[PDB]
Order: sequence, then structure tokens, then C-alpha cells
Amino acid sequence: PKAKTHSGASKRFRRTGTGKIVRQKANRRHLLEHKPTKRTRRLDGRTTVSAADNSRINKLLNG
Amino acid sequence: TLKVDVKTPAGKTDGSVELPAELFDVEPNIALMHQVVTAQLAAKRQGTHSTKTRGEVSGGGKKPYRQKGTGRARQGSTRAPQFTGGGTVHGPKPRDYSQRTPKKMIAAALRGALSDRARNDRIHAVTELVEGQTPSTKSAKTFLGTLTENKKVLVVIGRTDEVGAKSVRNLPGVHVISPDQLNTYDVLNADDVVFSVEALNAYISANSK
Amino acid sequence: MKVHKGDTVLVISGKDKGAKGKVLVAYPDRNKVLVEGVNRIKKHTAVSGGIVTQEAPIHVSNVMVVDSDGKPTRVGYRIDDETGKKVRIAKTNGKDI
Amino acid sequence: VIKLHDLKPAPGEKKAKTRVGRGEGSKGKTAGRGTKGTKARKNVPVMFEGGQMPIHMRLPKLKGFKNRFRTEYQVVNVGDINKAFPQGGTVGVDELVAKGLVRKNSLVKVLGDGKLTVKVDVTANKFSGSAREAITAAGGSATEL
RNA sequence: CGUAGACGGUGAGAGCCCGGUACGUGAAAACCCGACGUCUGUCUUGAUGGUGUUCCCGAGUAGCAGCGGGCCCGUGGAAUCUGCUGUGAAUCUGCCGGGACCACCCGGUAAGCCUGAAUACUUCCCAGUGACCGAUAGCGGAUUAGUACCGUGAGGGAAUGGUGAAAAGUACCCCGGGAGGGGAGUGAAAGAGUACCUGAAACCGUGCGCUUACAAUCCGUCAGAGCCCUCGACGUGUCGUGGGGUGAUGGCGUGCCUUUUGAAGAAUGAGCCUGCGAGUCAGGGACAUGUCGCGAGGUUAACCCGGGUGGGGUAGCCGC
RNA sequence: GGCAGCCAACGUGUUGGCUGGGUAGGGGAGCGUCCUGCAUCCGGUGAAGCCGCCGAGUGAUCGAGUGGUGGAGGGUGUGG
Repeated sequence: PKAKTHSGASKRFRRTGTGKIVRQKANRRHLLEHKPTKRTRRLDGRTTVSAADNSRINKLLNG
Repeated sequence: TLKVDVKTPAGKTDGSVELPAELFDVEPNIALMHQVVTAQLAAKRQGTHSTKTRGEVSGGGKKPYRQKGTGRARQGSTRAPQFTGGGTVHGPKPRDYSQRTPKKMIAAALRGALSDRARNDRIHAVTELVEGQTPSTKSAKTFLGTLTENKKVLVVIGRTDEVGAKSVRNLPGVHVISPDQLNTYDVLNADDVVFSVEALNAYISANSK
Repeated sequence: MKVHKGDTVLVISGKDKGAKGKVLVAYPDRNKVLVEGVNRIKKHTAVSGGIVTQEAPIHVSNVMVVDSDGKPTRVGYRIDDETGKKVRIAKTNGKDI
Repeated sequence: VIKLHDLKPAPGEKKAKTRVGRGEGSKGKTAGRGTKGTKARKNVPVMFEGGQMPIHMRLPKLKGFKNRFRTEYQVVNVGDINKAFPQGGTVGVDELVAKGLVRKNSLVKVLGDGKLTVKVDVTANKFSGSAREAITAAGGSATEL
């Protein structure tokens, strides 16, 4: 039985060239009128997964 | 370059066979040969050892008695593992023990075993094992005694050499195989390795070309 | 089973090794023969008396059919030319055993 | 000689199985599981986080699409070309595969900034600007085929 | 000398004692696949390769709509396939598919069609194999076994192997109603007696040694008086580097396990012994830690061949 | 006096000196059992098992020491 990858984790996380798992940031989907553009710029782009969550996110991506 | 003088059963001596260094002068690797031999024995192993789990043991479907009141331990099946006659929890089940040892590992282990035999001068070459078309274990035994005195000898002869195979097969420690099936387990198990000339040339061609 | 009743055999194994005797009974179902004066047993038969020295069936393996010359011999076969019969033959002298 | 009884695993190769739950001198009783709980009798799923929105559900799904028609290329660098062909000569997909610079059946894209110093007739599916510049400076010929 | 040391049996490890084994080989009859026959439709009775314009040629089907099924596709932009309901196309300038459509196009010619062998499985039969079990195991079933027994019934469902090489299975006598014994005999051995291989523990005695009826004991442990045997100075019982027990008496001493902040706990479990009873296996699964091969390469999967564990197999996968 | 990591040494690195209560738990190293490849030994001149004696090891435990019973297998080494 092949280890199935977690669909949600695969859709929410990516690995860079060096293997860094990257993710997008929450609170940037709607309710944006009250959010200053500095906040949305902070929430923009991709950030490396926190070391605490890295183990479980790797588990979900690999199997 | 290592040389093996072809010995004829007649007592005379035909020419000699060169042993390629890449095939008979390799440095034996104990760990590699051990892994290859263990994989060979695992492949040989017939994993037909089986038991019955609690679900496979007959009966046991019904709960033996009430959950409460009887004053006895709670049971859900008379075939639970703790029960006498119940199923085996983690008992053997049929399994294939063979391993997918890499081709390079297998070939290198065989070449190292044959190299050890060559370095210790345990490799012999013979035109044939008996003169004539009728097999003769007497003649084969005399010729093998002439060649070597060690108990176990791996006889590597061609498939068409049925006369030699039949002649030599019933000797207690002699093991007979073909050059294409040559393998580290047999090479190491045998004190000496007696190639036929055709078998040795076939092995060298197959491993050099 | 190459050992029949009425043919004398040599006990080649057992306590009575080297003793000749005529086969009284054959037991192919269990590969045993009752040889005369071989494998004596002191049985406590009621009869009032004491022990009687009977014969116990010895395994057919422990005997060899005696050759015409008196020597033990393995039993082979030869197909006759008159009737096509297969007569027992002795591996030693090749005579009708 | 080396017989079968002379074969041993490599030092540090084999390690004893941790046979758990065999007396208190080893990982006994609870077998390393500790006292009561879920984990005392089973494995907690990896995606479970105690009931709070898991990370893989509170984080937004990565933006974009995958483009099932994408034309990805197997890349070769002119530095690898130099290492593989110090004398020069024609270069194409066949000999790139032979030298082990690209996959056997793929769209090869040549490229590079690693000081191409050999006149080479390189024929790949595509080239980069620096690939063409390096080929020309070295005196070779880039061909898209 | 064995072209036959496979495996068993035989009074204990047998290639040469026996069944056999490698291999001299064998079928009247019956049943399975081969060659030649009788037997079975189509032609020479102008087609057969070229010529050429025009007419005719597979339906309640395709399509569509509603509601469903199934496809990665959970109705979604929803294609292809399909059930039911309704409505319903011509003849190649046709029709269908390429996940709408002019179509540049390509592919194919459904519904009237139908029809082939080459891959799964084992009740049963034959020959085999096992780093499988070995009588609480292995099939429930080595034994009357789907039996006894239980249940109205469906159904549930056991326990029970070993004398000895050979019954040679203890004649005869004695005690005893017998049972069971004691002589005697058989046997290598009855320390093998149809209650039978070995014969553990629990448990139950009998004999001997020490101890114990003023004593408050988690039953032990540390001292320890007093009561027998192994070597000797000495010549004879008191010593010893010595060597086991039994324990007057003194000190200390709150079972084990589980589970708890915490249990000797008046919290849980255990009457005892023996046997059994719980992190195991599958998968190029995933993540981390010694070895082959590289030199950027490692590998093969299915599969093919080998009487094996061996040789091929580049598809793919991972690095790049 | 006896046993368990680090340091110095000059040379083969095994000697000396600085080191350790433990539940969950982690790591390391081992004892015993069975089955096995190969090697090699013991065994009806008595294997295993069982009951002891005498001892032994830091532990699991040991017994190619030994007595009794026993009657056919077993030990050791290195691997699986």
C-alpha cells in the first residue's frame, strides 16, 4: 500500500529548491477593507513553515 | 595474470586458461558476500509457515457469555488469543523472504568468491570429468581425487555435459551447477571449484563481453 | 517379498545372527517372517505349566535367502525363456533360489 | 579460503530488534507508551491537532494552477558541456544522454554561464541567451531542433 | 567401487539388510492429442485489373429534455458510457468522437448485427516441498469428530497420541471375595506391567535431624547460643582461611502488581502449580541512522530464460 | 579493595589519573530459548529432559564439572 499524500497539505505547502517548506499566510482572503495595505503586504507572499510545524507538514506532504 | 592448467582425466595435460583479473583477481568483500549469500538463502527459504488468527480459527463468533454478572473475565470469543485453542496473535504468516539485491552486488560477490578461490589456488579446469559417453562415478571420483583432496568441490560444467553431471553428482560433497547459474553461495560452500573448459570459457565470455 | 515360507534363510542380524532356519510363516503386511529355531520367546502360557519357547516373527530385513551353496545371497529375478515366468535367482551363484 | 562460516555482516550493519514489553529491564510493561491515553492504545493521526483547525486547513491553499500542458525542459549547462566534451565536436540530445547530462527521452534545453571554452555544434530543443552567447564566443553553433 | 550416499524401515547414525532411489523398461482394456483415409461447401460456367457520370443502400435507434447510475470527476463548465420517462433524426454534402461551436481539421463508421483460442480459481486426484505445528500446538477434529454433548431450532461444539525391539502382556505359588499386591518368571531395563517413554511443579504422605506449648511473627534479613558430617597438628576432641544445616535469643523490617499527589494499605488483580497468553507481518510505502556501485549516476517493475538463490529485461523511478 | 565515560602518555592504545539514586522515557550492551546456512565436536563406552552435589559470573544466568534417573539426540563457533 503506497503512502497516500495528504491532499490539503499538498495544496497548502510547497518545497523550495533547498527543501524549505513554504506556505501562504492567513487573514488575506476577505474582510480586507479594514486591513491596512501594510498588513496585507505582510500577509502577502510565502513564508517558511515554522520549525514546530515542519515535522508534521513534512509527514503530511510525504505520506 | 592468473593461470589455470587444464587437466585431462586421461592423466595428461592440455593447455591453460587465463583468469581475467576483473573476474578472478577481485578483492573479496566479506560484508558484500555475506549480504548476497543471506539474500540467496532468503530466496531459497520457503516461507510457508502459517497460523490462524482469532478470526480464522473456527467458531468463536458468539460472545461466550454475558458481559456482566457471571463473575468471570470478560470474553468476546472462545477463540480469543488467551483461550486454549484460540487464534495466534502475531504468529507466522506465509511470506516471501527474497531480497532485490542489486545485480552489481550479486556479480561482485560472485567474482570476489571466485577470486578468493583463485588466489588460494582452489580453481581447477578440466577438459571433461570422464572419458566416454557413459557416465562413471568411479572415474569421476578418481579424477576429482587427483585434482583436489578437499571434501566439497563445486563442479561447474555445461548443460550438455550430462555425462559428467551424472557421473559426478552422486559424490557426497560434490555440488554440480552450470556456468550461467554460478553464484557466491555455492562458490564459498565449495572448498574447490572444478570448471570444465567449456564452462570456464563460457563464464569468462559472459562476464567479459 | 523375496523371502517365502519353506525356503531356508540366514539370520544376518539380531541376537540369533548367523543362525539358519526354514521360514514357517511370512507376514508381508508387516515385513516379518517366522523362521524355525530363530528368535525364541519364553511365553508364560497358561496351558498349569510354565514357559513355552515359541518363535517370534523376525523382520524379513534381518534374514537373507540361503543360496544353493549355503551362503546368504540377495534375491534377484530372471525371466524364464519357456513360460516367460520370473523365477527367483541368487545374486551370488545365479542359480534357482 | 573464505567459506560460508567466515561471512559476517559489516561492523554496525545489523542491530538487534527492540523487542518491547519483555520485562522491566527493557522497555517493559507499557512498552514505551507511558500511562493511559489515546497513544497508550493507538496512533493519533498526523493531521489531527486536538480539534482546533489543523494547519493544513487554516492555511490558505497555494495560489495558481498547474498547467497540465506545461513544456518543461531538461537543462544542460555549458560548464557540463565543457567537462563532457573537452575537445569540442558536435553535441546533441544523443550524446548529451550518453554523457549523462539529460534524461534519455526529453526536451533538452541548453544554457549556461560557466565559461564555455570549446567550439561545439550544440543541437538542443531550446537555448538561453547566455547559451547562445557562450556558444558563439567559443566559436560553436547553436541549433534548435 | 556409486552412471544410483533421495527418503524411509529394520532391535541405536545403513549407499552396499528391506521398501526403494539413478534408471532395462512396461498396458489387454478404457480415456485423452497426433499422420493418412471415407465424410462435409464453394470455382473454373469470363468476375478480379483498370475505365468512368448518375440512381439505391441497417430506427423508435442516434440526438435532445427530465430524473438517476458510473466514470479522478460528490452536478460541477460536465464531455464519453449507461437505466427509466418523454420527444425523436438518412444513406456519406450522412452520422459519431476528440471533455461547446464556423469549422482548419483529424479519427471512426453506432444503433439489425453476431461471433475465436491465448488470463483468474481448486471441491477433487497425483507427485512433491518447508530456517511450518508437533498433541493446551497444528484443522474444530492425530483418538467415536462435526462425533459426544448443548440447544425446540438455526446453530454451538469438545476432551482423549507414546509399554516394549519383540506381548515375550507376568505361567506357577501365596495374602486377598475381588481389586491390589508379595514371591517367581519375561525382558537390556517392570527405575517399561495394557493405570504403561521421560516423569517437572502444584498437591498428598511416611522416615530421620534441629526446632517449637510465657508467645503478638509482611513470616524475611543481619547478628546469633545450642544440637551432625568432610583434611590435619596432636592422639585423640579442640581447634580451622576451611566447607552444609536447624534456629533459642537480639536488632531492623508496612506483601507483589496496577493505578495514583499519595497504598502495607480496609483501592484494583491474583487460591496454587504447569502449559498457553500481548508492538507482529505485507508493501521498490514515508521519515531518520553502517555497506555495492558511481563519479553524476544509481536502479530496474512486469516480463523472458535457468530444475535455485543465476543471467537478461531502460518501461519507469530518484538524482541531474 | 572491586566494577562502569573522558584525559595524559610514549609507544601497537592499554596503562594510569579525573567519573555512577531513579518512575515515564530515550540510548547502549548483553543473558536465556527455539529453528536454521556453514565449520567443528560429544553421544547406547549413554544425548536431551528432570532431581541434586560442587562450585561460577557485575546481571539476565552458567556447568565440554560432577552424581542419580533417563533412553537418542546434543554442544560449541560464526552467521540468518
